[PDB]
Amino acid sequence: SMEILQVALHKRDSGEQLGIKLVRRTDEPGVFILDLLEGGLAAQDGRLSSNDRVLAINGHDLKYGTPELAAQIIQASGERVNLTIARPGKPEIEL
Repeated sequence: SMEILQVALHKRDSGEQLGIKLVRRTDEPGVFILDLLEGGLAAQDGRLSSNDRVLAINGHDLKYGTPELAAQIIQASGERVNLTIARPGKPEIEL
């Protein structure tokens, strides 16, 4: 199963970073969160997580996107950055 959620972050100036490390994978399409940077906007917000898939930013489709396309969108954004995410899998497993 997967959870779909929306997260809105607000830049205090046009050059502020979100504090996210985005990666591609060779074995599946998409853009994924690897980790959040210490003290950044995303970490402060507390909703985004490692292994989340970024489906869209501000209505711009990223399903088959790249980290560089995400960077372009974010760097050119307005103050509000809305991310639509997919979060797969079980959070706890006994094995």
